Amino acid sequence: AVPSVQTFGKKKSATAVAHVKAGKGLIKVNGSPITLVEPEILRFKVYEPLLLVGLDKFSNIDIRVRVTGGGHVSQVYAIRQAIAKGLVAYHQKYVDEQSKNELKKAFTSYDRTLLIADSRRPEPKKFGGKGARSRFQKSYR
Amino acid sequence: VLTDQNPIQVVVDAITNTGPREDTTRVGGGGAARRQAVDVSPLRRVNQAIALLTIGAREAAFRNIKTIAETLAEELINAAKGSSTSYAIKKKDELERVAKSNR
Amino acid sequence: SLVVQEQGSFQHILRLLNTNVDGNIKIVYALTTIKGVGRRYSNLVCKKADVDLHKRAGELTQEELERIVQIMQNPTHYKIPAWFLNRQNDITDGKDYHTLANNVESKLRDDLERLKKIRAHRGIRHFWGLRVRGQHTKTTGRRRA
Amino acid sequence: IKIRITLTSTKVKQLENVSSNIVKNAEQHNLVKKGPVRLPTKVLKISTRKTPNGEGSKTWETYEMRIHKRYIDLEAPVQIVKRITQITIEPGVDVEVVVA
Amino acid sequence: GRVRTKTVKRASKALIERYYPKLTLDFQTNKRLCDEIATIQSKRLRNKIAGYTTHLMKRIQKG
Amino acid sequence: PGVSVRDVAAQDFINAYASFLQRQGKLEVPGYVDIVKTSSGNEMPPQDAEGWFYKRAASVARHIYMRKQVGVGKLNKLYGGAKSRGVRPYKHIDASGSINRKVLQALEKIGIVEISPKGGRRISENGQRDLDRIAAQTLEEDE
Amino acid sequence: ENVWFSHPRRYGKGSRQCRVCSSHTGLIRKYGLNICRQCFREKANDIGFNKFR
Amino acid sequence: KKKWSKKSMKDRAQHAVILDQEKYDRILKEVPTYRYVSVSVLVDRLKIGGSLARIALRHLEKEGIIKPISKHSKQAIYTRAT
RNA sequence: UUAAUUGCGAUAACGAACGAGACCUUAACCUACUAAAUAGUGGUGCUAGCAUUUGCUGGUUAUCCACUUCUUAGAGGGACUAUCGGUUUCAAGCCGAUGGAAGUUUGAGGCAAUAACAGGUCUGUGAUGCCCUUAGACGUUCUGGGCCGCACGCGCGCUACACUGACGGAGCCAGCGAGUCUAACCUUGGCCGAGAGGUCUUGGUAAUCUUGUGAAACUCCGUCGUGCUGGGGAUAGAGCAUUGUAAUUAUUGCUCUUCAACGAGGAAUUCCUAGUAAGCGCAAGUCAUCAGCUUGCGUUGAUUACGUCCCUGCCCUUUGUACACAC
Repeated sequence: AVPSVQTFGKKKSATAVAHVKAGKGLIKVNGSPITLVEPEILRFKVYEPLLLVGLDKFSNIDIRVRVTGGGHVSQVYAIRQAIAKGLVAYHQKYVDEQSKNELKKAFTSYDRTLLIADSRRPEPKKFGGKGARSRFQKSYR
Repeated sequence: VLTDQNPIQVVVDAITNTGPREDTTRVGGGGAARRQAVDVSPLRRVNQAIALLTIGAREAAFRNIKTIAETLAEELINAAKGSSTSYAIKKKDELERVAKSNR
Repeated sequence: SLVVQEQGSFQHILRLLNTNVDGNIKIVYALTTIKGVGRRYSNLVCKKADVDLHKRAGELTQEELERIVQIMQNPTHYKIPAWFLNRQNDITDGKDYHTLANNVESKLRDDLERLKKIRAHRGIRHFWGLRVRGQHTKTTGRRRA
Repeated sequence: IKIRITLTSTKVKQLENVSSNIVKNAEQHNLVKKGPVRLPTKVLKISTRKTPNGEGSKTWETYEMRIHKRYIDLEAPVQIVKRITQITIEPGVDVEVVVA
Repeated sequence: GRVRTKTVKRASKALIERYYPKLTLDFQTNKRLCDEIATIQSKRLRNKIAGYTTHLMKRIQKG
Repeated sequence: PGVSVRDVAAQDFINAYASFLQRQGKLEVPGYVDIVKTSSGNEMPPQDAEGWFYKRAASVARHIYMRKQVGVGKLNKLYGGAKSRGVRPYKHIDASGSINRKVLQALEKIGIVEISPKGGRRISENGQRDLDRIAAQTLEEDE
Repeated sequence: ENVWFSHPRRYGKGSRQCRVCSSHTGLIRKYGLNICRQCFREKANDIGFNKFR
Repeated sequence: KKKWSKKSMKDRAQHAVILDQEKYDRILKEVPTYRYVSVSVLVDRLKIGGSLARIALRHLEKEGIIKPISKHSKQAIYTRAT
């Protein structure tokens, strides 16, 4: 039994399922490496956890991220939250719970939102206006 | 690539130099509303500095061949070093002058 | 850079196909300056003439000018699919004719006077100077003077 | 044989008690069965102006009708298949029989 | 928006007057006993009742 | 260890495939290229005359390799874009069905891509081999 | 009179009509109930549509 | 209606699309000591056409004195490598 | 004191009723009670690229094992300001920090006070009352014209003053939404075109079919490049067509052109507290045929808001009134 943990990162509609297991030490999204999606900005954004924690924690760990939903920023945010939670689950289930705790402490110290999923769910739109709170126009004569 | 010193340092120096420290508020006065010279706001100082740099950069970058990147960079360096020529700093000092005049 | 003699070949305003053209722009867009033919036809003609587009409008050969002349004279003789043209199945004969800067205005005036003479609703509207394509004229088309 | 009972009702309480009694009688009869597959609830919306004429503020209302569809796939002898289909019949819930 | 409605306040007071020893200062046990010690038509209403009940126990515990 | 178009960048690999197909020149081009605008929403035709058809073919073939079964309507919807409809607001408009169908036919003729059951078209064995060979040429040239 | 109804009314407002009051204006084709909006407002509660938001 | 203007002459730039030796040597002796170089830099500090500035940038970079920091479209940055 | 006649409280009031709350949906955190060839993993029924190194990408049911910890479900769990400080006739409350979903009733809606408009609706009725017509009638056979004539003024809006842009090429992301039975709905094609259309049904009585609705400013290489330009199809003339027994006074779509406004847009005037403003796009409504509209959803996202009545309005109390169809 190859030990795999299933986590998922969420956004407005972007769902990213992360499968983290014992392998050769790789990261792949949709079967393509996380390092070679070439956005030149979101590449560094998804590098953020890996850069901050180093390659010591991905010696023989394969993490596969399947994404669906949301725009590009929502997808990369779901990717980063899913991979963070997957590494946390790996370091809790198999590696030391102390290692998981210290990893989460480092993640929080860099940014508190790394651990917590965003929950600013879209506000429904009401009649008499183009948006959720905006009204149309008040012309008197 | 220019001004080989610390880029965030020149950025913050420009922010502080363009941040207005005396402003004017609408005082009712009675019939003829006047201006009142009010000191004191650090958050508004940095807020107005950011707003001033942004709108000066976009005013420079409107209807011309130079791109917003180099317009903004020139405005930041000019405001940081001090030249009395950048649009943000001129507006800030003119607002300062009217505030002191009606002080 | 490439050195061309400072002869009369460089003029501030020049003549081309009975119009006036200023250089310093692309050859294709100089053709677009011609009345009746625009960017689509200009780029089609240049591409089918196989003259490089990244090249400038400074040097142009006499054989190339005659090539463009012959293309505009007989576009169908140059295997053009005949739906790029601006006059399909004309009323005079039914062939395909490509207008010149003067020909397009003369043709437009001819069909305008034809509608007026035939006294259609379209002709009456064109006479009165109103909108004929069924637009809403209750709040639009005021400054018609 | 692979018979199938599918029910496409609107009242959730009657829907749920139909499903519950079906699965409980099947379990007490000790057969082989598949769990009740529960399709997404389909909500029919109608958005209309409150006013009959055109006067007033432009206010709207949405009438929603919720439809719940579930189904179960079974394999059994014909007699007990008909027995299970015809017992526990309730008004308001519509059920039908399909194959495969 | 933290002010309790008269129904919540009076229900908490009634619970305290006749079951002071039966319930303690912990919200979780307070609710897990309140659900069976009083009949309420809402889980959120039970939560509000038990929270105010805990607040009054904290009030009595000092004065 | 492991070369795949997913593992390679898209733009450089497709440019390499275009250059390779341009060098070979055995795709049996339809012949009315250089007159079409690749779609129906574009206001200006493409720039290179003898080009861009290698690019379109590479793009469609690679898209088929990513996907499983895809028809001409899917190609047109995929390549469509927002059209400047004058004063009326921009709306999505599909690509050119004729050009998508003809590039599918050209891929069929060259054997890069073949018909599939249940309706649709699938990247062929030799087409996949050539695609991965071009990608591997890219990994050998850049690294 | 063979010409009394010679002209067809297969479409438009001649075809669609209210099934309770013969009103041609305000019909709700959606879900094939064919009731004008003003009458649907009245009958929705028993028809099945219920108001939640 | 009203023209909302005075109908006076504008800047009327003479952006050079063709040049000579007298300007080629000037730009060649001027491209050094330029800390930041781009299309805007070339146009504003040289009074030359945009196309000529782009061609000169490409040629100078193909030879190689300045190196790029960003290849992003609409903004190219080149700094001379000492 | 926040939104509250919300409460704590003093008290000729006590006890109540209705409104507010309470309530019912909506989106959020569930590694549970129970899940299907519709979202997958390893051997396999068949096969390829990096090779005989342990994997990915592919492509399929009955040949099976472990799960809905991502779509959706039904007795259902938590969140109540939990805890720790500061402040008070040492009473309700306010202001700051933790796994966790946020500590402005979590955000948003639905019906909503014995009071009244002489507000709209007798053009939604086989709902009439009072009058109109009572066998050339307003009931009705067919042809047409018309919110498409304007001299003109006023409003929700859409496209724009462009180099943060227009275009050309490579990526290319949501579901609540819709769908032929007495004769067609949205579309999966062997053939042709940037266009509509034919031969059979893969779609049906529908989470499996259209549809991952592969739908847009979003990521890269260039052209236009400040000169009224490539932003205008305003406007007008040439050809193909789904619909209609008639699209002619472009219904609508696609090939071609002129250049008339546009240098922070005057008096004035409208919306915006967390994913709302705004930008861009998608579905239903009306439909024999086309959205620039409305109702819902999706992508990026907001400095000055925990403040004040200065303007426009309110609520309570006190007060003055020659007002009471009530300034």
